[PDB]
Amino acid sequence: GVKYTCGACAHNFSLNKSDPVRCKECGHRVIYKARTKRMIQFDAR
Amino acid sequence: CPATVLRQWCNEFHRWWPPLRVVILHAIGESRVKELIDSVFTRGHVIITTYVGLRIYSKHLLKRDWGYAILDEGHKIRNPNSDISLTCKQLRTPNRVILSGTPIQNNLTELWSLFDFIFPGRLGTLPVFQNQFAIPINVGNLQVQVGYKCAVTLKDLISPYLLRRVPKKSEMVLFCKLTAPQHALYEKFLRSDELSRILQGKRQVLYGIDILRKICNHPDLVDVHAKRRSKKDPTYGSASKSGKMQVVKKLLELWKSQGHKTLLFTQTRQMLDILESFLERLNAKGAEEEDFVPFKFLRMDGTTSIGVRQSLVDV
Amino acid sequence: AGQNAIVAIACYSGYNQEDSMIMNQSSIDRGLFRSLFFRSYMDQEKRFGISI
Ligand SMILES: [Zn+2]
Repeated sequence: GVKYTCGACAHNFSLNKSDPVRCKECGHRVIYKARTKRMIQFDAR
Repeated sequence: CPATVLRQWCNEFHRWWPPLRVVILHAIGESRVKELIDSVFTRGHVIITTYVGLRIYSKHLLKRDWGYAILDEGHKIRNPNSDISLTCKQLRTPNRVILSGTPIQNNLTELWSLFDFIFPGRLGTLPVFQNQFAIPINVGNLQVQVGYKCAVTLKDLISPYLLRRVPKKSEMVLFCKLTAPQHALYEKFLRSDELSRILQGKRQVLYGIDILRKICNHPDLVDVHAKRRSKKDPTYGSASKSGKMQVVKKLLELWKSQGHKTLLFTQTRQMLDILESFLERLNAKGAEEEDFVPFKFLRMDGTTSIGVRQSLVDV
Repeated sequence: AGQNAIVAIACYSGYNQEDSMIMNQSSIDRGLFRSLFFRSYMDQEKRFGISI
C-alpha cells in the first residue's frame, strides 16, 4: 500500500519497517514517499 | 555447591554414606525454615547450600557455630571486596576447604582472597600481600633473583594449603584481515569524540572495546537498529563482509561433506543471530540443490531453561 | 520580483487614507499577485542510549 519512489532513477517500490533507507535497486538513500493515487478536489477559483 | 549439582551432591551422601543425614537450603532439605532449623544441628548432620541461596536464610545460619566447611566454587570467590566475602568469610570454623582446580586465572589478588578463606592470613594483610611481591613478579636482571626468593617463600608458605595435580590436539590460528568496509568503519570509530571521552574518564574502556569487537565479528553489528532487524530482515546477516565468513564457509564445508561433528563457538547471543541467518541461508542453498545434507544447527544460552541442558547436550 | 498592475490616483473610496490601498477584485480573482508558499518540517529519530 505505502509506495515509495527513488530519487532520479525512477525506481518505484515500497519499504517496510524492516529495512534501512536505501533505494532497493539503485542503492540510493535519498528516497521519496510516492504520491497518493487518491483524488484531491479543488475549487478552481 | 552450584545449583547444577545440588541433587548430585545429595546423591553421593545417599549412596556412599546413608548414615550421614543431609539438608539442602531450600523450601525442603518464613517460619517453615525455622522448623527446619529445629533439630538441624543435633539431628541434621550436613547442610547443603546453593551459592546464591545463603542470602535467603543467612539470618539464622551465620549465627550458630559450625564444624567442617566445604565450598565447591573457586571462580566465584576470586579477588576480595565483594558479596562473596560478605556472605562466606564470616563463618566461624577453622576447617575451610575449597574444591576447585582453577583458583588462579586472573591475578594473585584472587590467590590472596582464596587463601584468606582457608587460613587466617599466614602471609599478611592485603596491603602486605601486595607490597611484598605484587609488582616484582609483574615487572620481573634486577628483578629475577630477589624475586625468585620472594616467590619461592610464597610457594613454600601456601603450598601446604592447596593441592596441585594435572588424544592429541591441533591449534591452528588463522590471521584474517579487516575488509575495506570493515577498515572504513574501523577508522571512522577510531577517530571520534567518544573514544577520547572514554579515555579521559567520564566513561569506561569496557564500552569502547566491546564496540570495536562488535565490528570485528561483522560490520552489521554496530547498527543502531540491531534488535529491529535481527530476525525480521534477511539481509542483516550477509556474508563475506565480516572478513571471517570465507574461512567459516570453507572450513565448515570441508567437514560438512566429510561428516565431522564440529563446535562453533561465540560469546554473544547477538552474533548468534548473524551466524544463524547465515547457516539458514546455507541450508536453503543446500536444500535447493542436491547431493547435500541439512546443516542442522542449534543455539543454547541463558535464554533457555535449566531443564533443557543435558537433553541438547545429548542430542 | 513584482507585477505591472494598473493604478489610478484619486480619493474615491475614502479608504485609501493612511497607507491603505484599494484593490480591484477582478484582478485578484484572475490571480494577480497570487503566490505559492512552502514550509518544510524536519524530523528525525533519536538515540537515548545505544539501542534505546
Ligand atoms: Zn534507485
